[PDB]
Amino acid sequence: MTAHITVPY
Amino acid sequence: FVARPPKVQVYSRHPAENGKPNYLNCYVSGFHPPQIEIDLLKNGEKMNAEQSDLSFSKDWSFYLLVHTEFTPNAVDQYSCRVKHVTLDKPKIVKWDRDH
Amino acid sequence: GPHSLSYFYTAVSRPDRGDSRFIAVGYVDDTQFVRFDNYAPNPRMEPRVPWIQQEGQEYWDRETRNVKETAQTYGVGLNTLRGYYNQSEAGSHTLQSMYGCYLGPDGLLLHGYRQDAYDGADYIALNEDLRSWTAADMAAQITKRKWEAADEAERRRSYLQGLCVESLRRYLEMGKDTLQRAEPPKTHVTRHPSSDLGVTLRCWALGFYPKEISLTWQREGQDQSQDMELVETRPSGDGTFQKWAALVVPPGEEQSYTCHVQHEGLQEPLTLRWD
Repeated sequence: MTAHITVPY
Repeated sequence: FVARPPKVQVYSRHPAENGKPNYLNCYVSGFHPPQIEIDLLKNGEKMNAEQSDLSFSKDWSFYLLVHTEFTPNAVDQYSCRVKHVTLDKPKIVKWDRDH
Repeated sequence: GPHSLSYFYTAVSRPDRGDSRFIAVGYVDDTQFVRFDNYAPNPRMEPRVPWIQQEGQEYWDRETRNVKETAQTYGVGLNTLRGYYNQSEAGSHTLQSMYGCYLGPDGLLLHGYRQDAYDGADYIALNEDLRSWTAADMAAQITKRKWEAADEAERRRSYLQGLCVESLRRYLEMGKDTLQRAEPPKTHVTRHPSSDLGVTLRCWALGFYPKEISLTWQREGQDQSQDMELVETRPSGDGTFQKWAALVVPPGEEQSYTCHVQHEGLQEPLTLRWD
């Protein structure tokens, strides 16, 4: 399962 | 930024024998940026092809596999034609069932 | 040996020529099993092997939406990078990410990884401790300060130790058929009369899984990678892989050369001669 994106660049 | 020309490999899924169905593959690899155009050609004329999903190697360069069902014979000539920002004209690589 | 779950993201800004493109692909070892692409006619998370379809609707719902959120965040990050490097809003740019986890023998994390590249060059990477970051330049250092403040390394570590290896464990049973069996190469040697001062010997390896393989040529015991052509391993199109290694030998000395093949699907190092 893909990872949740938790931060912006 | 970077720009890389594709390495092109033209080959069959299985060893070619005349009269038996098979898959013609053009594998483009080691290129960057991702935009690229690939055509499979029979006797210089374009065919209808599928392609894998865009992925990349450990060095960040992209690779794709275009392929189509085909039945080889002695005289029909096949090739892959590739267009990329690094290519001033589209590059053609001809199929050699021995490579 | 070790099994891996991995995801590869590519985001491509098409500046005032649309919206940002996003494609994600998922692999379990060297077998692709899912894909998403937001330039596709109808973006959805789709199966790419038979086994992964024995999953429920909840899976495709969750995964579709999650990658759809990720795509928007990457459209954001492309313009953020645009600003860091002070680049124009007209030229296209690329943001790549790869992350994943390898399973130990105990069924837990052997090592996890997460790395990004901007325009094909290293940007930022999570170190092997899953606690510190290596930034390639001073823009990646801005990103690193952000991720230090958000304790992002702990989020990635939680994913890599929990959901990644759990997902990999389940996938390794849904696809037991083909994931946990190795396919050895089908090997043969090909001869090409090039001239009367050289013939070409080509050693083939076909239909093998997984991807890693070793192909070398020897003459009477000593290696000849110094004069040997070695194509990059390539997909067969059916989930297996091909490779060959060729060299130029004097006419009549064919038997004097041996091709050596090493692959985890073989019980011992293979040796080959042209017959």
